[PDB]
Amino acid sequence: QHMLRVCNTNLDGRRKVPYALTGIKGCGRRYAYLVCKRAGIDVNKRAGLMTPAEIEKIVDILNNPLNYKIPVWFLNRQKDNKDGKDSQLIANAVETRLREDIEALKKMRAHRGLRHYWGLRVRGQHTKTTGRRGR
Amino acid sequence: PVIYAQVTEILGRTGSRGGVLQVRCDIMGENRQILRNVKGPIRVGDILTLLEAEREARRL
Amino acid sequence: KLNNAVLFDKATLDKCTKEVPSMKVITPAVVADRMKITCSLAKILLKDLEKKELIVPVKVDNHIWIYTR
Amino acid sequence: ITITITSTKVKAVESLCAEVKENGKKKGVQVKGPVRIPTKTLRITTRKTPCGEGSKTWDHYQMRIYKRVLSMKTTPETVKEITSLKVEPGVELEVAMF
Amino acid sequence: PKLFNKWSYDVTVSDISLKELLAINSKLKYQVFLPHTAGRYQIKPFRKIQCPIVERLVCCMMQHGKNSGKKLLAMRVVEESFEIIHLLTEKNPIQVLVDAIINASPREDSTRRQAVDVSPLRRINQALYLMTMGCRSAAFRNSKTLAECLADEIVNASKSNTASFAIKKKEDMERVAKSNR
Amino acid sequence: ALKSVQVFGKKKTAIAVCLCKEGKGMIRVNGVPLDLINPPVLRIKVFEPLFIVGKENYAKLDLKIRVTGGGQVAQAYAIRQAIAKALIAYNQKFVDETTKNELKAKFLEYDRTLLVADPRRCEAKKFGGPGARAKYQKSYR
Amino acid sequence: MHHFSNIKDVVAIDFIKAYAEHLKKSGKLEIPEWVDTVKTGMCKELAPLNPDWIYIRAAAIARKVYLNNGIGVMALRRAYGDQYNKHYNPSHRTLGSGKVNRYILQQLEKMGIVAKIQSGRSLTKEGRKDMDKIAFQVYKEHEAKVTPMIL
RNA sequence: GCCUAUAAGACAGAAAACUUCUUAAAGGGACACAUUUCAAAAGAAAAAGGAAGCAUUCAGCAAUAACAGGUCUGUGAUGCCCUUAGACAUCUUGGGCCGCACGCGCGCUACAAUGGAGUUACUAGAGAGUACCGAGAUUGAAAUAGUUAAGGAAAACUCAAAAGAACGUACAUGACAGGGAUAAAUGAUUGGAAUUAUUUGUUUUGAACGAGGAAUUCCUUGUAAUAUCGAGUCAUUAACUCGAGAUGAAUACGUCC
Repeated sequence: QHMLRVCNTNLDGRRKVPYALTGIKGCGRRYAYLVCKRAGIDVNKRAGLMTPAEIEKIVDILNNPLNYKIPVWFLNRQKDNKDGKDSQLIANAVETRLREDIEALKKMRAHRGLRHYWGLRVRGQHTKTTGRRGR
Repeated sequence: PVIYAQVTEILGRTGSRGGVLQVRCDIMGENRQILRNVKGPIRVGDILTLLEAEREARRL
Repeated sequence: KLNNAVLFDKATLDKCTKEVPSMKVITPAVVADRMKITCSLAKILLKDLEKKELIVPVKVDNHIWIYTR
Repeated sequence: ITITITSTKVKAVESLCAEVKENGKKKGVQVKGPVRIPTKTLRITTRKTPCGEGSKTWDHYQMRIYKRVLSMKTTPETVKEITSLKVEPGVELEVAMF
Repeated sequence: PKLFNKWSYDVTVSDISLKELLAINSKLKYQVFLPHTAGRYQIKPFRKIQCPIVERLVCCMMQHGKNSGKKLLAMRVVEESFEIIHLLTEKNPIQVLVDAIINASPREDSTRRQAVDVSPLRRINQALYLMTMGCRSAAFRNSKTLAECLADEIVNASKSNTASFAIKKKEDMERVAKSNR
Repeated sequence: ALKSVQVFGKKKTAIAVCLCKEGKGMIRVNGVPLDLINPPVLRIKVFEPLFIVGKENYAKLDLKIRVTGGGQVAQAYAIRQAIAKALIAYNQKFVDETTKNELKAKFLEYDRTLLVADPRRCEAKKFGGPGARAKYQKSYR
Repeated sequence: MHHFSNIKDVVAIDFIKAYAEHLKKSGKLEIPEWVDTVKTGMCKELAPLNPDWIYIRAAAIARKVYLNNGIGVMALRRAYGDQYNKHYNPSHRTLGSGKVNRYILQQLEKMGIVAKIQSGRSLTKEGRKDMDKIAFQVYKEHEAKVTPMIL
């Protein structure tokens, strides 16, 4: 199957398994290699050669990292607010968590949130010369 | 049809700046003197290749 | 623009094995262009055909692989 | 004993280097050879101008430190007695007892 | 001695304008075990002729900025290129490099235009420089390795082939100079 | 016993101090053999003087070489100087000079630098430029 | 010619290669929990691709203590380091991972291959003796496969 | 003392002899003298020898006269003018010099396969260090960093190399695993104080950029270029500057366009 499907995200099957899991917006490269070792799936294999009987483990292993021996400092979302202290960010949830967070500062009218509204450099950089997108 | 010639003496450099040398050559086929404009490094000992030997490069 | 495929098929394997040894110079850079397959696969066939002895190596190292008939 | 001499003038220490060695023939029998420790240049670079104007120019100041070490057995009480000899300005003499 | 303990120096040059200007076998020092000689060929006029012919090709493969000062890597490409070249023509790669230089060397240049002849030393300098452009450009963003990319350039320019990058340039200016008489 | 001759080779900064004495052609460079030099591309580079005059001359010489500076290519050239200098010194103090003369003439008939060090050194950096001759870019307007 | 006097008479990489199975066959090098969840230090962005990267690394460290008597973790961190080029600024050297390099040294103490001297870690009689025979196995393999340059 | 060899020696602890290398003093050593040619001459070129032959190379010092060039915001160098107890004098708290619709100058990183990524052995030079300065060694940690802590006022001790190379049936021409911008969580160091993120660690986020118009800069040999190291600033902070070594091009021996 040349075009795989997992956690609503389509990955190219012409690459190796670790380098096709990078298609998921919540999983990069270091995370991708770890789940390959955790799931007991060879890294040298291609993603488009893997049986579907194990693909359901990868979607499970990403949405349930605590039970599968993953260090807590490897998580893209640590110390989550509104209860819960686990990432659960390996999904299209990366954008969902990002937007509502910026609005939290905007609701409270923080300086970082205020800079987000104006589309300015948030992290305190020199805006005099660099970042000259036309407007 | 290319006929070579032997550089005999160097007359000087011309062509605005110095990038062309005027040398009087002789063709070893018949010992015929010829004057040509040479581009590049040249000295007395070496020879030159002339695909055309009907022109005289005296430059007026 | 190439899209030379990564997995093998009966079509090329029934034509690549009769003309690769007949070539004089065989290397992944020059062989992947003619049978329209990825040069990564050219590593597999060169070693696979080494077992059959159909192709004899003449320059093999960690940088380039050069084989001959 | 161990005589360590260091100064900014090469000939100041060198002249005194052989002054102790020659002096060792009396009230003693031998003085070890002069060890010439490598010199230590003190390079300081500054801008010539007192302001920002002008071209970018620098001057390369430097000062060299010459180190010589001597060894000698003798006696602590009568190594050189006075051990001053009215040493020239800019030179330093340090004696490592025992 | 041999260039890589594989290639001898029993090479001949057809024309007389380049026999003395190509360092092949006249002096023992031209036959060198490695194309890495640390001499000073750029301290006096007409001193670069003493450099080995294979040596002068190695240096041209060290250009375009990010490859500056990498001669060991450039030697590796040349060393692996001659083995490919030897197979492609069943002859000595040293012989193959020499005859390709004669064919790829332009014989006329135009100066601001005015068509003038080209000195034999400039013919050699442009000969290596023209084929080096093709290897550099063709191997850019291509699967073919630099050694093989350089390998096909020399053999094409060896006989007459128009597929050579250098051969196209040689006929290009000789045709432009034909319109600059 | 074990008559010895001490030589050294030089380069940009590499100093290749050798010690030639009676032996069996067992060359060790800082404890490693000459056949296992670090830059394997330059292996034939250091073995030319062995083939220049025949290894039989070096077949009974045991050289102990040490390198104390330079780079991986400066030391490669410094070794060659120490190898050629060692043979000349051995055939000078003990063996007749006429036999050494042919070896010396053969060495200088192929590579002069095999017995004389290259005097070139890194030039000092100058103010207003990134190197020894280069200068910072000039802007007028 | 060629002779064996110590392990400096063979190439470094293959001896460390042939020394990995010796640690593999012995089985006294246990596998901690962070073997796959860490990189070799600072500049790296990926964990080592070789599944047995510890065994080749442990053998490589065992060679370092053989050449140097008094060595430390800090002196080994710089040996196993790379260049830090994660931004636009020019790269500069950074030290390796102390934990992944001191862990191997501690384990090598239990095997008896190294001891704990006042100035770091140094080999023992069994440690010095063990690597010599393997250095001969590659030596005999090397001379049987390759032609000496002198000859 | 230890260990491997088939026969060489290796390593660890002192012991004591020399100076090829090392260091640093004194002299020696090229003056174009010696040959050929060219110009009664000052002189020029080849080649030889030589560590060294362009004034041997790179730098320092650097003539007379002048600018109404910059500096009175370096000076307890200074005239005149101005403010001179609600002060333009002095101190404290907070902010700004970082502010962005845009234009310009100096640079760093990239656009890749002469490469990025995973491993392995590497080879330098020249700097700096007190009572708390440079910090060794032992530990936990995934890293940033934490706890106890030798020796060192230093040829003594600390202070250490990557570009490149070797290793693999990895990558395979794909804005891909090139590029690391902008952001989001979180961990520490310095600081009395880090918000407008000081600096930096882990994971995720994966933007322009496919070699660059007119113009225009620097450069002739260990030079350019490429990548890096030390120091000045420094409680903490280089993409800067001043130096240092590591590989080592091409093109000229020319003319006033």
